[PDB]
Amino acid sequence: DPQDLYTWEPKGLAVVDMALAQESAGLVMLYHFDGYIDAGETGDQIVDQVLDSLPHQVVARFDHDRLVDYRARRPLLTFKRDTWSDYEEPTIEVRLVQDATGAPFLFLSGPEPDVEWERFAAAVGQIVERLGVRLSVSFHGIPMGVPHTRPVGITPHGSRTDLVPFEEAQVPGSAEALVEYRLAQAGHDVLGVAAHVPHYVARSAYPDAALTVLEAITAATGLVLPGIAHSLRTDAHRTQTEIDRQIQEGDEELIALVQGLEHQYDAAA
Amino acid sequence: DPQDLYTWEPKGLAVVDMALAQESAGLVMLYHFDGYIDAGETGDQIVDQVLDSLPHQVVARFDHDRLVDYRARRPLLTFKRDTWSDYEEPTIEVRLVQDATGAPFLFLSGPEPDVEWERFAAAVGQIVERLGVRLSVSFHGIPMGVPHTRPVGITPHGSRTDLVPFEEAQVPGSAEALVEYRLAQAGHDVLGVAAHVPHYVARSAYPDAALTVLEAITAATGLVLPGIAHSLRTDAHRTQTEIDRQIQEGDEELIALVQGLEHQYDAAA
Amino acid sequence: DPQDLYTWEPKGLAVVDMALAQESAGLVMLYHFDGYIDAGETGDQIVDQVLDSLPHQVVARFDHDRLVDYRARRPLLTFKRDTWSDYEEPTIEVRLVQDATGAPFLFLSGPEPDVEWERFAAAVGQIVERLGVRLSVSFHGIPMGVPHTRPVGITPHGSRTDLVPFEEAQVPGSAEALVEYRLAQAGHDVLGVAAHVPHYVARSAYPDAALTVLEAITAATGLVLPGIAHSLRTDAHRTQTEIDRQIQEGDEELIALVQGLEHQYDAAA
Ligand SMILES: [Mg+2]
Ligand SMILES: [Mg+2]
Repeated sequence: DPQDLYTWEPKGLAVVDMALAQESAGLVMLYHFDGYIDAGETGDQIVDQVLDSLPHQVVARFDHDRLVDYRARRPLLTFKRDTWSDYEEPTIEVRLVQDATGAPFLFLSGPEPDVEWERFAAAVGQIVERLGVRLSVSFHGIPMGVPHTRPVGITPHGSRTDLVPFEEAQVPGSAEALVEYRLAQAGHDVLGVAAHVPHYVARSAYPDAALTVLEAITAATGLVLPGIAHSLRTDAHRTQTEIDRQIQEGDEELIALVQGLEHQYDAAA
Repeated sequence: DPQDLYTWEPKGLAVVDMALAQESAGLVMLYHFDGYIDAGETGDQIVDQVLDSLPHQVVARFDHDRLVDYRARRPLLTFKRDTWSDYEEPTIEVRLVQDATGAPFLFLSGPEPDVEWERFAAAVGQIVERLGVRLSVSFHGIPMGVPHTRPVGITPHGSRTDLVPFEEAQVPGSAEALVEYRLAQAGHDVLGVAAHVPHYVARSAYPDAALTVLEAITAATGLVLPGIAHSLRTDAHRTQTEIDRQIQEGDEELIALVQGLEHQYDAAA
Repeated sequence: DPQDLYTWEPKGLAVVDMALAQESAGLVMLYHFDGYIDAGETGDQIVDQVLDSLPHQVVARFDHDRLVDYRARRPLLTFKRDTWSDYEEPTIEVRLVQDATGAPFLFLSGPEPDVEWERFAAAVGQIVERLGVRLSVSFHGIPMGVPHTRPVGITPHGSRTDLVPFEEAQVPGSAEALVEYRLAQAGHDVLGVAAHVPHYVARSAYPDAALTVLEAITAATGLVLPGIAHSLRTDAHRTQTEIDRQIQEGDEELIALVQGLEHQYDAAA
């Protein structure tokens, strides 16, 4: 049943098994899918930065042809000349990656599965067990009533909340969330980091939120990612400038919104 | 093939088989899913009232992990502290229930399956056969050009129309409708009851419609449900008061709408 | 795996095998699904005209119960009296058809599969191989900045572009497109014909576009379809009259739109 959902790449698996043999602690796995709420593209930016900047290769491939609804989110063909020249498969993969140090870690990403989340969670549990994963770490942005002119708040959640140095709510499920819940029920350590992203900047990239999340992750896992922190820092500068001019040049109501949210923020702590 | 879609709870099945042994007529099954048009939440109110008020337990469990698209309708996790504390599975179940008398009946409900309706209908046919179901009964609200100030009309439909004491249309299918159609083709008695709900109150609870449907059901099946009829009656009083003040305090056009629909209604019969 | 997705009708298959025995060239297959962009209903009109006008029968039936999301596009039941009298199955079928000559060809149509496009493409490849298909031909409308007062442009694409007597883009995939891409990778000849349909008439029937596409198809395949060309020609006359009166009687901005698009059109070639 759940094992039918994925297959192993021997190269990636050999390299993992050699990391496991040389370090008894085991590996961290980061995971994040594209398809649920992710205010400010906080998780999406991090996924992009990892896969674009760091050396990696596949270790397990999920069967996206069974898991991904193609009419709902239509993968891109490329047209060149006259004919189809290429196709972006909507892959869902566990990759072996190295940080700037050369330290190995795992990274599970692609489109959020549309279906069969219980079987998918159970598959991810077998992968976590087979690859000696010691900690699984999810991350995303949630839109909040907070100002862009104050630092990004975060909500760490899961069983390893202690790694990031009153509340009872119902949240629409996502595949990562159910994966996290099933992993914890099986005894595995989970953390998650949700960035608090200002509602009114939520539907573009908010690099400050990706940066603040990347530094909680890096602080919690011991992974070292200075090039990515730097690129995000740079984007955040450009983005704060753009946001300032928008508010400054807009509506009275929008100005009054930011000041009203600043006041709420400063009055709390 | 269709048997893979569900499994039996032995406790619930034993209790059913003992009901079957003591009454040769067999049982009635009510069924209603969440996911198609149900003006006034007519079916939804009845589902809620049954499952909340009457003693019941599972007899068959469908494989919701195969049948329910999780990204389209995302089941709720609960967050408590710091971490996921619980999860509302999107279950699809045939339950044994007793009315206020202690008379047994079956109740099939949960999210409307998104996929595989032919295999699902055929599974429900095997369940209906194995559990000695004598009558299957669906129920929902359809939005109509009728006034809230006149009684709820109903359209009984199916092979047992006689149980509720000119027309040729194409209707978007729903899982219950295709189940009803396949059951009838296999010789099984089906009724359905559609409440006529005023368009302009259709997108909230319209307890009058649930009440009028509950009393056709109860009259057609011999089931006795006075506590539920009472709670619905009470809600309907509150709801008629709210609607009256809305129309009375709104637009000229809305007042003119209700009077125009009253006139149409009174001129017919 | 892919063979589970369809079954053969022996009658249709015998008649195909006899066509194959009498003509070594093999057959052409046209295919077009309902569910992706098709400006002006260009492909839809052709599908309708073929299936309504020409003698045909099933050769292969796909398992729509696995491939078609029923809640997303709900097949029609028919209500008559009092009860369900009929049901429009959302079939996906390869049909044997004859043109006005009696020349055989194949026609694959129904709702675009929602899921499992890789397995579906591979199934269509086995069907193309088993039925001696020499050319597979897709066709649809794309909305463009062009005037309704100038002829319909077309973009032929695929490996047999030569049959219809600078450009590098990413296009959302559709099932036909991925089928075309997999077929070409397996050595099979594909053509496609996309009609350029004026944006502002795109969301109804634009018979001129179906006609222009039908004549490229007919010219590329050697099929003869004069009755269908005639009906489309007739609709196009009615449609050009309706569009002229709309523009003529509308906004200054809409008049200025058509003239601005005419100017762009005439300045190119
Ligand atoms: Mg969907
Ligand atoms: Mg599916």
